[PDB]
Amino acid sequence: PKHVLLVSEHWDLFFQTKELLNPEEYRCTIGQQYKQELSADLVVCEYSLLPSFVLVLLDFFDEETSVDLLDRGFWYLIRPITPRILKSAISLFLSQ
Amino acid sequence: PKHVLLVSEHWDLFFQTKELLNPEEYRCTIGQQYKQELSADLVVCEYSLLPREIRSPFVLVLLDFFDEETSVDLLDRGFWYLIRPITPRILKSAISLFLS
Ligand code: NA
Ligand code: NA
Repeated sequence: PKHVLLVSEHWDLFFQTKELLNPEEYRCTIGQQYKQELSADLVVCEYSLLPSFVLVLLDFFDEETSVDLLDRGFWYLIRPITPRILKSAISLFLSQ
Repeated sequence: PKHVLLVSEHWDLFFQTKELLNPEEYRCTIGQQYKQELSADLVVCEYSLLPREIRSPFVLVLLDFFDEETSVDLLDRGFWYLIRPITPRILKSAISLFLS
């Protein structure tokens, strides 16, 4: 099982997403801070909490923010997001 | 070099993006309709020009608006997307992200 670390202040979205992922293919850890101490195949992380592969969650679009994330090698999703969207992005990313 | 196919009815964004790409690393083609015909490393396609029946088996789809079902549908078909607003800098960095 691929290891997925999900970092955010709030956890509803992430709990629901975890319930949606196949438990034989993905194992989730949830945090309120990006602990670079934890090994993970993919980190999903709120932008405000950003210090492996990382998918960044943004509240709003901003060109310079977006350009910098992509140059650093991070894909991003801009709100609004749903558990189904986040589950599908995690699957797509890990399978690719 | 990598091959990027660009499918759109409004070519200005794409024109400006090619100008920013290093021509020794990337060769571009731009069209108004989606051709499975061409082999490319990455396809950037406007959603309105994306055939409904296709999926993969890189494709980046460009959306005007957010719609949840549409976003879930694209990701399940194996396509990443970008919602507007979009700029040439954003497009260039995305292309490089995928192909690096
Ligand atoms: Na499921
Ligand atoms: Na699960």
